[PDB]
Amino acid sequence: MVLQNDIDLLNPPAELEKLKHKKKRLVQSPNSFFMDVKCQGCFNITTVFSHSQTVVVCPGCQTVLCQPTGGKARLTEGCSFRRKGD
Amino acid sequence: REGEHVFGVAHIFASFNDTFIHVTDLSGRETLVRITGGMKVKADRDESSPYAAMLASQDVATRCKELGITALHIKLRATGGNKTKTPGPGAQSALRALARSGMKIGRIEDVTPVPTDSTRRKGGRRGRRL
Amino acid sequence: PFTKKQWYDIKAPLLFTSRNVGKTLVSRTQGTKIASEGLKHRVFEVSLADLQNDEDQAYRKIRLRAEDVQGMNVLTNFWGMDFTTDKLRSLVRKWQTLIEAHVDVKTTDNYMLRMFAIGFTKRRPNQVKRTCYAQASQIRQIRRKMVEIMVNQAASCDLKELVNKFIPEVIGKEIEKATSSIFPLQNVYVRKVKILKAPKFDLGKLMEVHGDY
Amino acid sequence: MRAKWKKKRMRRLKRKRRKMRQRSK
Amino acid sequence: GRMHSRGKGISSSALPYKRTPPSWVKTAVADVDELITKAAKKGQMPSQIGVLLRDQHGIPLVKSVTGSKILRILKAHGLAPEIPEDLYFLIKKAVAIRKHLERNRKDKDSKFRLILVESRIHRLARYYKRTKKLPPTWKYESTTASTLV
Amino acid sequence: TFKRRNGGRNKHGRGHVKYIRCSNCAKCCPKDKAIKRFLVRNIVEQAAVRDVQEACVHDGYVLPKLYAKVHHCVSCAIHAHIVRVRSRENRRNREPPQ
RNA sequence: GUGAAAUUCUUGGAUUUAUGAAAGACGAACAACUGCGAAAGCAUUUGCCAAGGAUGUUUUCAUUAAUCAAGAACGAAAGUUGGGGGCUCGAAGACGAUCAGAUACCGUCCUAGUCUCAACCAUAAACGAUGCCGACCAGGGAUCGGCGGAUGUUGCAGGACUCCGCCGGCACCUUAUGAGAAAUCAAAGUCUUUGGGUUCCGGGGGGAGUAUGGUCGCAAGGCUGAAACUUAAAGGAAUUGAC
Ligand SMILES: [K+]
Ligand SMILES: [Mg+2]
Ligand SMILES: [Mg+2]
Ligand SMILES: [Mg+2]
Ligand SMILES: [Mg+2]
Ligand SMILES: [Mg+2]
Ligand SMILES: [Mg+2]
Ligand SMILES: [Mg+2]
Ligand SMILES: [Mg+2]
Ligand SMILES: [Mg+2]
Ligand SMILES: [Mg+2]
Repeated sequence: MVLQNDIDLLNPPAELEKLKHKKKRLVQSPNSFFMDVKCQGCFNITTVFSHSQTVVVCPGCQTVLCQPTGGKARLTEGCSFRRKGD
Repeated sequence: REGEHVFGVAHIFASFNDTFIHVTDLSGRETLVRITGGMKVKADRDESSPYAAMLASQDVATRCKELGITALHIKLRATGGNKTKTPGPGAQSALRALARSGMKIGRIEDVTPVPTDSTRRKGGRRGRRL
Repeated sequence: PFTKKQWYDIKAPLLFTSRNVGKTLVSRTQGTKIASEGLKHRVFEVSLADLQNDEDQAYRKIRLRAEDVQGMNVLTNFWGMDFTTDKLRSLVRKWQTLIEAHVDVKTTDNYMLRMFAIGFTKRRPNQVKRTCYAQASQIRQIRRKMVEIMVNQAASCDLKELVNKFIPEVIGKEIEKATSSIFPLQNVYVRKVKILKAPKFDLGKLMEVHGDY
Repeated sequence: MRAKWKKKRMRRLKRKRRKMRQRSK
Repeated sequence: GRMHSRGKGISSSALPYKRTPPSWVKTAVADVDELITKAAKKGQMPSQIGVLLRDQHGIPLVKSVTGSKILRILKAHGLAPEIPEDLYFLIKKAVAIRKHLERNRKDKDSKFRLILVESRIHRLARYYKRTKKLPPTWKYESTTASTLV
Repeated sequence: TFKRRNGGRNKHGRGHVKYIRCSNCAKCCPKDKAIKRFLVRNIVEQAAVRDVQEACVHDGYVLPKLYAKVHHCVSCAIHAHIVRVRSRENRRNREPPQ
């Protein structure tokens, strides 16, 4: 790792930017995503933010899904998580 | 009776100037023999010397046999409080002679009065300059 | 030390194993110096190693109180339980967190007493961190747990059971294992107990915890 | 000479001058 | 760094490069507009309306789905608050500080923070006056400020 | 001429630190600047332990320790040989002895 | 109590031992090249009250900013005006001791003060002797706060521990290819190859932070602040000797 003389700033390695700060990447990108949380029962289509801040509910039993924390929302053990993307 | 030990309490108080050997009841409200290092010397500088404590310990050993005091609980202490806390020079000899003068020793503890946070120590902010 | 005075013998409470505790003096009868009133020394420091004949508990200290002088004996009772300076000075180590708690719980016998607990954080078996500290927001929860466990095991029947759970480490172990969800908390037990107030002599309840002498 | 004590001497001189000037207004 | 501190923190958000809303967003502009208007009716505010849209209703960014900012939408609908949100919250914080400091005359640390918050309030008010977002006769009166909030 | 990078004390990121009093002269010294030592010793030494062993009532009595944290001002510490004057290159050596 | 003594206390019981009550001050150990705060500064528990940094964010506004004459908040200790409190320590004062002398260093008793409430003062080696904002330029490990991931143990998802990474902070170690009079500095570097923005401020040593005027203060004092005259050196860093 002599210095950037060996790497190319234009085409940097695709995994080293998976670890840098989002602002400090070559092009700024969010670190979050949106996920459609599926409860144990029906009504499995609700969409929630990864770094959510509001305690979302469900139409059935209000089925508390996530708790807001300092980072990613604390999903419950009973709620299944899969992610939706662009 | 014999063998089974009757216990007194020796409140050794060894400062840098004197050395008190004070034998009391378990309560501490009584007193068997109280002799300082200054009684056994003719100069008020040698009171804290180990040999003065040696003599005083010999005398306490002689006194504490006639009343049946066959063992001692030693509570060694120093000036304590806001002043110096290490025991004085005569703290050890006074103990050692107790061992040598046919006297039994029970538990040994240190009861130097330590403050959680004391008043102002004397000498001033610059300290005792020599 | 005089040709006067009387050699009395103390009697530790029945709760311990050995009742004989040294000997004591008093003025015989001279004038207004009554022997019965003069023997209300009411304080005796013992190690609890002698009262149990086991040497590993020498760090403890028991403060007994002379309640009634009868039959050439003194018939003491519990008045406090403290620590020697050796153990306390040995425990406090650098690169460690010291947690101290205290409560003013009350028993059924109206024996107002104050209890103190002391605890220290424990390093894990695989620990490279050289400090093993805790955050104040955690030591506060530890202190709350200490206080609630103290008031839980207390606020119950007479002090007999309270000292029955003092010579062993029942409060200390319970606090130790009720806080492992926060920190390991090694070396937890009651530092000292201070009797804030005694109800009265009550004239007889003392004989319920003493043998036939 | 320590400058602290020189400052003290200057302060004494200043107060004495002030007193002398207040004497005659 | 911070205007009234020595901090140098850089934590913030990072908007995605893709300006178009994501494909899975199947909400029309009318629904988003009605939701925003209803929220503004319920006494909400643009910052705390955007988060409600982001979390409950799965709208990553209002400017993407509807093509315009929340404040512009409210102003076009005429539901916009008479005072900008940031100035409103600064005034609320200053009012709370003054209410607390009334009974604690020796708390000479909240007096300093009060001076700081009043300076921020005045700077923001001057800016909003320069851009005609406030009446030119507007003035921050400490005694009657609490009546505003 | 700045003899030391830290100024002879251990203060960074704070402005005030309460003092202590030297155990020999009772001179006020900042807590971080004072030379602090922790000495742990037997109450009775090797010449005494032998004579106190048999004098003890029971053999199970372990001999008690004593622990003391002492603080010294620079003058008392130097005069008592707690810390000596070191060479210019050895001054930076913060490694404790052994 | 002292290097040694005396001033002082004491058979009316000094010093010492045990129990208990009261008073005021102080928060040991834990305590760290650790934390917070604009600085001064801040260290027992618990409750309340408002505030704050950093982190997280696919929330919001849209240049709202940086530094700042004038003008303002806060500002250790000592000091001033009154009320309370008044343990310890202790300027002034007294006495003992040492000394050629001792209005000092050493002992003892002590006044203002040390603590607090309502007001004044506005200074410190108030120091990192290093103004604030911004960019870039070597490496390393440790640590504090937050977050992301992995991991396999806990008398118990989470907490404690281990490993990796990101942001923010206090520092530390090695080395110039840098700078510098050098000590030394990873900023005190990117400077005759001289220009990112902005505030304050120095012009040989004394006289002198003095005189006087102005102004704030009850005062002690603070801010602003010369001139005549005198002088060839004063000073910084390092080197070899001498002590
Ligand atoms: K030091
Ligand atoms: Mg933790
Ligand atoms: Mg020098
Ligand atoms: Mg800081
Ligand atoms: Mg300072
Ligand atoms: Mg403490
Ligand atoms: Mg800390
Ligand atoms: Mg100004
Ligand atoms: Mg100045
Ligand atoms: Mg960390
Ligand atoms: Mg000049």
